[PDB]
Amino acid sequence: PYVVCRQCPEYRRQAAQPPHCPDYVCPLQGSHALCTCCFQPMPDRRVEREQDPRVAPQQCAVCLQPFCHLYWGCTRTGCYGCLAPFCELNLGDKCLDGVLNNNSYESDILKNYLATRGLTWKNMLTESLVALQRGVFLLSDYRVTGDTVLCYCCGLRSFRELTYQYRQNIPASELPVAVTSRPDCYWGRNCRTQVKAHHAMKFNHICEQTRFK
Ligand SMILES: Nc1ncnc2c1ncn2[C@@H]1O[C@H](COP(=O)(O)OP(=O)(O)O)[C@@H](O)[C@H]1O
Ligand SMILES: [Zn+2]
Ligand SMILES: [Zn+2]
Ligand SMILES: [Zn+2]
Ligand SMILES: [Zn+2]
Ligand SMILES: [Zn+2]
Repeated sequence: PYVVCRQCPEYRRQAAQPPHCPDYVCPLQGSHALCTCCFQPMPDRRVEREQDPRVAPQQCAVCLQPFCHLYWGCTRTGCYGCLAPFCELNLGDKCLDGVLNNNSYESDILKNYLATRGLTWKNMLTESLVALQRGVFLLSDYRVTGDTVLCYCCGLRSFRELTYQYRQNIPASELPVAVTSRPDCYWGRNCRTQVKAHHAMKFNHICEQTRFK
């Protein structure tokens, strides 16, 4: 397929098929990769980078998919900056929405807790990353650190896990009594019913599955 990117040479550009009417410059033997976020082509310099750290990262270190943001800046509605070190990743203004178990009731409790204390999702993440680095908090992508260069989706995934642990460590006395009065749901954090308003309000879902007595 013919591909013209931001950094392609003019002669390539003018040789593409015309429309229908009613510092880097790409080398010939080079290739392009499509940004996973904006779908636009960029020169694929990953191999080059493996032996030359001066080239900007072009992929998430977790999912290994290509993203163009660090390389030359990505632009798309919905893109907040799709590749960054975890500690600097833009998760978006609504990142607290359903951040706990995809559960709006539980998530709103955390939002209220943070707002009451003048804290941001940013403050929460910074605090969580400290716990992560000491091995107090844990991640499924267990080798991710605050310094890991990752994408929006992978960052969001780990942010949810860190945030759950953050919430877990809030003392009951620091939350409204209406929150702490609710009994634990038998099925815990993975409960399938908590996406339903009534069930979410009735039971606490910041807990683990009940197994034995
Ligand atoms: N319909 C339900 N759905 C989810 N969790 C429930 C339900 N009914 C009770 N639970 C919760 O399950 C947990 C264990 O309750 P249960 O098995 O009845 O033993 P116990 O008699 O010790 O409460 C309790 O926290 C309770 O709040
Ligand atoms: Zn190009
Ligand atoms: Zn990723
Ligand atoms: Zn992009
Ligand atoms: Zn993007
Ligand atoms: Zn439940």
